[PDB]
Amino acid sequence: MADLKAAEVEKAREHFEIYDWEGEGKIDARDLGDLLRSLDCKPTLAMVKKNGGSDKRGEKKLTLEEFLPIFSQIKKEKEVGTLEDFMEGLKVYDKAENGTMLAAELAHVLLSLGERLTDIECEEIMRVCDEDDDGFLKYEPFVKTIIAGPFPDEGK
Amino acid sequence: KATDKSFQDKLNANHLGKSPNFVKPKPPKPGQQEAHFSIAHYAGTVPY
Amino acid sequence: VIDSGLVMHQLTCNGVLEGIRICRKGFPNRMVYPDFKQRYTILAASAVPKGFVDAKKVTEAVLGAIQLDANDYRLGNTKVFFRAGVLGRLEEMRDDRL
Repeated sequence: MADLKAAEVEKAREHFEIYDWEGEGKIDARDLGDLLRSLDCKPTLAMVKKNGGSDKRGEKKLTLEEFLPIFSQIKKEKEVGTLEDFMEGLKVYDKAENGTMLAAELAHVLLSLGERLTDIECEEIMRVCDEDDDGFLKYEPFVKTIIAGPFPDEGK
Repeated sequence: KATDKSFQDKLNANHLGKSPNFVKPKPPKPGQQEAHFSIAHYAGTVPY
Repeated sequence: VIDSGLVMHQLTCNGVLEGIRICRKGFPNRMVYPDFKQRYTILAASAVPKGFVDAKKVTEAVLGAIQLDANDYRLGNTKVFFRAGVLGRLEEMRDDRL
């Protein structure tokens, strides 16, 4: 059976309190998304709504009695993603054995299908990452900076 | 894994709940705080 | 107002009967093979995995993951070609399926 240890309940309580915005002690079923995320477990909105979560604001208000029985349920799912699936995945772009990826063709994949990102979030990607003269990005530094997160060594 | 909270629901579900001196709690869910039961005397009644 | 005397001259004369006879199988949707291969890829997590996979050959299982009919698309080299109907709604469906 699973429950939550010392640093797991302290972590959950800290973040719980951090989310109290009205000044009562409630959290929202919409806020659950970025809250579980803040706990450093990585869901889909599908994974969130599976344990009572909402599109809109202010539908159901969750307590600590509900929050901890979310996280204990969430500590079970195994498939979160690796690096290597994504290697093989993003090799499929190729046409000539380059491992490269033009920014234009790369914007369309971020927008079109899924949970999705915006025009705006794409303008953010094309702030940060290594183009060149023709305009290739490169899959190996790209995926690695995604998994590295905001600040590997450099960061802006 | 019997963290105090887990015990509340057991004590309501398994053969109390309907007995005339056991009263039902003030809802935890969409609420705030804690978990409990409620019981009765002649002089008054008790939040547990 | 539509007139049949006029329309009878005009639909003969605009290259229309002949211009369905080919352009019937002709493709009204046309985009690019790299994006479309890469936007689809893991739909076939049963069929396409394991290190590295061909430039061309990967596309069939990544199209045909959600079945998709072999009449109503066509392989091309840089540009990819589709029909009307079959593509778009099965393409919406790729949000719910991805």
